[PDB]
Amino acid sequence: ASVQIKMGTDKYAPLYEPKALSISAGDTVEFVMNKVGPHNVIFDKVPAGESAPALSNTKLAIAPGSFYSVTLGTPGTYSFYCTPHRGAGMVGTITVE
Ligand SMILES: [Cu+]
Repeated sequence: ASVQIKMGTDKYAPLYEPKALSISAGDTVEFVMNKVGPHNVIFDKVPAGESAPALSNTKLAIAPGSFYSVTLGTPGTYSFYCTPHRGAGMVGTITVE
């Protein structure tokens, strides 16, 4: 089902929430900015099927509200991270079963 990726916790902690995310081939994964911005989508790498090193948008959306959404299909576990909040420990995952 349609899911969303929140960047930042109510604990002023810059982390991807939910830390883990699962979906099916054909589902969508939204992305909104919680706090401790800015943020952005900087995937780590995905298995054959998709293009992790492509979807990565360096369009640091300063304006808080809701970055954008994107649909997937390629089955497997996708990994990403926050370009800025890289050391802060802001990484997550996305499954497309
Ligand atoms: Cu972040």
